[PDB]
Amino acid sequence: MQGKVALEEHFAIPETLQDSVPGDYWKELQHRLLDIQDTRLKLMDAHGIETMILSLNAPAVQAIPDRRKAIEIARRANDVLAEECAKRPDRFLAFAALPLQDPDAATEELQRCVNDLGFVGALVNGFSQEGDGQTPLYYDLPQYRPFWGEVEKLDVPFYLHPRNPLPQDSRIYDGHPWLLGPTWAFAQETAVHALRLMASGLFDEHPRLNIILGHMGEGLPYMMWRIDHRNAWVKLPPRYPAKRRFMDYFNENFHITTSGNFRTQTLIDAILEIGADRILFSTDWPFENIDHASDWFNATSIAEADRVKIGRTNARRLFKL
Amino acid sequence: MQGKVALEEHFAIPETLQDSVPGDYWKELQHRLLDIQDTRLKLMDAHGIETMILSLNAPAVQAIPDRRKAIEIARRANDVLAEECAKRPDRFLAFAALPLQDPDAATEELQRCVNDLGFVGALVNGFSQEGDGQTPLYYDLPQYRPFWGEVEKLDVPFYLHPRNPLPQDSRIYDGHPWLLGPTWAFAQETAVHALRLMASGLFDEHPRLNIILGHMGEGLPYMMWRIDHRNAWVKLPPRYPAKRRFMDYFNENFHITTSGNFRTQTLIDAILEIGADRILFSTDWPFENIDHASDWFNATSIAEADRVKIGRTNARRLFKLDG
Amino acid sequence: MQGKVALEEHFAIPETLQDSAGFVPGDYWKELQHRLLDIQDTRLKLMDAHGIETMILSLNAPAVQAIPDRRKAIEIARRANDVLAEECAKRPDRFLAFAALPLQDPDAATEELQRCVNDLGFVGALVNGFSQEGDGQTPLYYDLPQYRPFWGEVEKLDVPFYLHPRNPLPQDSRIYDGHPWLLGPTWAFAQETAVHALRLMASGLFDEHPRLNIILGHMGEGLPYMMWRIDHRNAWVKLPPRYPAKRRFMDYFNENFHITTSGNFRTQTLIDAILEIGADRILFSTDWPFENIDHASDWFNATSIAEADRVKIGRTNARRLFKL
Amino acid sequence: MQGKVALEEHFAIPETLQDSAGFVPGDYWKELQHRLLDIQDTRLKLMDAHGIETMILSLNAPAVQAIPDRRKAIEIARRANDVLAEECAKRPDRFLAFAALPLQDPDAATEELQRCVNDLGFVGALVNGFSQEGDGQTPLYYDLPQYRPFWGEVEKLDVPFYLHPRNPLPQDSRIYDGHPWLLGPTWAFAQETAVHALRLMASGLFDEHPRLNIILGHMGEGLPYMMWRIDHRNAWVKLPPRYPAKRRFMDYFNENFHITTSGNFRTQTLIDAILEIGADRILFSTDWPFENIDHASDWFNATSIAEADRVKIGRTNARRLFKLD
Ligand SMILES: [Zn+2]
Ligand SMILES: [Zn+2]
Ligand SMILES: [Zn+2]
Ligand SMILES: [Zn+2]
Repeated sequence: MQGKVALEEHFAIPETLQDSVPGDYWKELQHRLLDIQDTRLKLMDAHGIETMILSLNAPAVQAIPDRRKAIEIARRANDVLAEECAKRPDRFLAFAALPLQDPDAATEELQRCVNDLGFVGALVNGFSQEGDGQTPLYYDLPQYRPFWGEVEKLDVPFYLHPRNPLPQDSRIYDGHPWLLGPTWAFAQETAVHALRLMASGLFDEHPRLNIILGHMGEGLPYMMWRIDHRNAWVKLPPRYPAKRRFMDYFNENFHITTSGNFRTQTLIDAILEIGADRILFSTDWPFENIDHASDWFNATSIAEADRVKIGRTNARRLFKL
Repeated sequence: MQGKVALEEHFAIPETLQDSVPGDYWKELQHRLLDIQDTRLKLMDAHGIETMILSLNAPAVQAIPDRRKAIEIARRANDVLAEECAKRPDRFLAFAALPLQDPDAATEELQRCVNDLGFVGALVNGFSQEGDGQTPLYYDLPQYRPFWGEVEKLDVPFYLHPRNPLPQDSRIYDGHPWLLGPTWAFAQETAVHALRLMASGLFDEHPRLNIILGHMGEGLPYMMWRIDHRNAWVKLPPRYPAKRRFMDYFNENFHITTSGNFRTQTLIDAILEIGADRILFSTDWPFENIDHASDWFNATSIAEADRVKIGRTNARRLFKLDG
Repeated sequence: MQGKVALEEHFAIPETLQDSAGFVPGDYWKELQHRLLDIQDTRLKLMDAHGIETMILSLNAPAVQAIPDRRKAIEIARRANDVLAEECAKRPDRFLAFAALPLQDPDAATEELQRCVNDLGFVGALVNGFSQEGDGQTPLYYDLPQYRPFWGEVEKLDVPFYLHPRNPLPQDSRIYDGHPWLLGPTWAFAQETAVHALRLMASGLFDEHPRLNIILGHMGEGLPYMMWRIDHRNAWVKLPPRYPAKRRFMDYFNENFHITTSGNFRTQTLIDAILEIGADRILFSTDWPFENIDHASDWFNATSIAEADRVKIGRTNARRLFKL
Repeated sequence: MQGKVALEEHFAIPETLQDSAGFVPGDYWKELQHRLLDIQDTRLKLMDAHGIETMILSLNAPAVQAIPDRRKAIEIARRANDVLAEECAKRPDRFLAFAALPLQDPDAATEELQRCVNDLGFVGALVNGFSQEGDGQTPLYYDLPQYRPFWGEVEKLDVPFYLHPRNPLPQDSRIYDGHPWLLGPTWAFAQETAVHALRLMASGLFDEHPRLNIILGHMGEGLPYMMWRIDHRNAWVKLPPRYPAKRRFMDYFNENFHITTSGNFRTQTLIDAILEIGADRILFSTDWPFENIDHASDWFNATSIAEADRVKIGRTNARRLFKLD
């Protein structure tokens, strides 16, 4: 399939490189993160990707406790991204990096990126760190409501990307560093953060919000029924502030991508849960090979009509292209 | 379907009853947990369940920090269960409650339950608490290897059941108590505990072990591919002690049940990931209605041959009930 | 789900009533007749109780397609269409109509479709497979040359064509000899309709008229499950197909066809279809009165698909297709 | 996956070679002829390269079923079976055999099956649909009364019967008139075989002989997808079916049939079949030489199913069915 749109495609600036074992693989990953116009573009041309929506790596800004520095790095990453997109505006679009440890500053930067730089959304690596940085700040909190109101006003999607939990909140993984990151920790952290947004009633207040999750929903589709229906015999209204069910907000305010989850069985389950209209192709490059993502997607067992929607038209519609 | 086997069916004793909002629902749940020979049996007769493998509620013994007390309560709960099953041996089987905060005591009690009481396995509610009870004790730790060796020798399954993480290990849920328990926390806690067992190399050392997970695998099937294959271009071997991949241990040493997860889409995904031969019917009664579980299972969209296997024969084979 | 659209819902006129006599055993015949003749009463009450807002009505089978005499066929089609228009006018907010066509006379059929669409406001046509004409001993399929003008008009009017089943003629039914239970909905209906559909595709009809929309009931008459094989059998042979059409069967099926859930309330079948043709081309339907409306609706309300797709398959796909 | 078992793998003898002519034009015909006549060389090299340990061989089609003269049919069947036995003996560790049967003569077919199984060690029979006999203008289906003794012997010998496709006679193919491209594997093969299978079911054959094992290729010739409708159409009518069988079509399909992946390398189709008949009754097969072995193997190695089921469908279901353990 040609003309695909991919939207969990990362790059980095020297300031955030460290954020992402020594040897040839680490050297290659660094090269990939810094490259946009050469290797990346050639792979897009060879693997049917017309549009790549770029985003800064992780944890990047979300791991910068000093709001002053976080704002600085965010603006810097966004300016660099704007310059890179300008080189091939027919192929590259961008997601804004935001200094959410400072709600007002984040709202202002999103406005600048969207209104002045033409960015089409925001990508944030989970909770923010601020001050001593020992407290994970989730976006369902009160201080972020004004921000969400602006996101809805600008009407651009918010990509809730993973990050690892803080050490004090990672004891279950002690002795197992191999369970951190994309193996598992990333999914748990992101899935719960998403559930917090839903449970808080954020989508009752701002029903037009569009949230995007990668890695096929971080496991949510498979357990969505249970999330709402567990202990069904108990006919008492849910205790959370949100007015409806989790499945309602997931079905109406979320979209998921195939980033780093090239599994047909997983895609089929998602198609039967959230629907093909809300699944988007993505690769997670440079952490995943573009050819791996594309070759899998070209052959996965779905209707050709859905391969076109998931690979291209769903995204073009979502980002008003 | 008649003649089903259900194996995540709970009961409680006064001592552990408290482990399980005020009103009529709370009163009903308590009654259900204390009943075995009446209400429960009538529902089994009405909903095609021939065999029910019983287990104590949660967290129960795993939440008793004092080793002596934990050993006492486990003992009491197992003796009570043994007596209840003896009243109707053709309908009730039992899972042992174990005081794992004391590895040796736990091994001794499992042998006692299996060899002397005829129990067919063990059910443990996640990590154990001991001493000050502020440290979650996972079973992949070195001190539990002798125990696992005995489990394999006795050749009985180990049901790794959920429990909530300790407060200091649940900040991500702060302000959202509705995310604890069956809504989500139970799955994360159990899924990771299972992955720790796999990564530790436990199944290389004891390959004949049979581990059971409820709630359709606590989310594992859907993300299993990613667990091993993420960043596939990096051809460097994983650094965990285990010699093979997570999918290998999941496919070879685990079985999942339908407890509290009556969703056809989820069952189809599991069938295409772990296979119908490793999926077992279960309800999670009394936390779930038996009729809800049975009615869903009778109509779910699978082959009739698989409905027979998942509903009865997989369990009969696993617990050697045909000989 | 409320607000559903159903489009394989039948009725009969006195002149075609007996055609359904063999569909059900005795004792049930009286009830089936009542169902076929009723449009405004029981039918509407079932629609209100089972979340159906719009019902696109069609004459029963084989009806017009089994009338060998051209003059008579044209007469019955016009009468059936006039009656249907009268019935729809009584409850225009709930009933729409498919035209009955005397295709044993191409020109007349073309004229009648135009009348139904332009003057009566019908939204498409429903035809029970091949036509019989003259001695009526030869099945007339619509891929034949004489029907090209007709298809051009269908495309011009831009209304869908529902290719409904009918049993093959006795001389073309020997494989079922001694097994009358295999005729009809059990199996014969599907084979007859599936192949007729393939004949249309292979003939190149959709190369000539790419905007045509064909609808098949009973979840595609078995086509989705075997579609890959239909094109890819003997794939090692790198030679072009031998039929007139320029492309593959899957292309025409994916681009010119839609299938309904009529009389095939099976979740596994629906999942396969979703993974082959896609939810955007699957439509809810019941096959009332040959199938119970409650059976169709209750199954559809609980089938294992995404809620977004339940809305599309149950309502929006049809509203989009019929420009409602 | 290595160690697979494939069971819809054909060959031909000079006497039946022309039956496969019409299929491919030129050059491809030369290649197909080579493939059909070869058993020990190219075929074996492909098995070694594509993880196939066991290949259960069968004569091509329609072959014996299209020989109306009883004596000639018996002769050709015996000749094909003797050649097959000789070929299998060259490499018994890799090749097994299905018997060709002269069913236009029930007693003769019964005797030949006994000879093949008891004396030649064949593991089953493969028949290309209905038989032609005498004037050959009437399709002879195996649900007919005269074949009951034969079926009783099949059950006694306890070997599977592979009901393979064939095209219907011209007078029974008018629906395909003008569309020769719809005959054969494109569609006609499936319709012919699916209905023949339903006739066996409806006749009550499996009530009388419940231990029979029937095998269908091409993923069941379309049956799984429409199985619910076959039994449940017009469900509101609460009256029993009119056929002689005591139970439902789905019951006989579930209990007496097995389907193979021959010439139907489609994951969606396999998933539907897994959710209808179950992975325990699906078997890997290729339909070589009409289909490429690498096409079948490559698809099966990557299809979206549980690894445990890949092992069963690719090898253990067959080994259990043919008692190879
Ligand atoms: Zn990423
Ligand atoms: Zn439980
Ligand atoms: Zn109909
Ligand atoms: Zn074949």
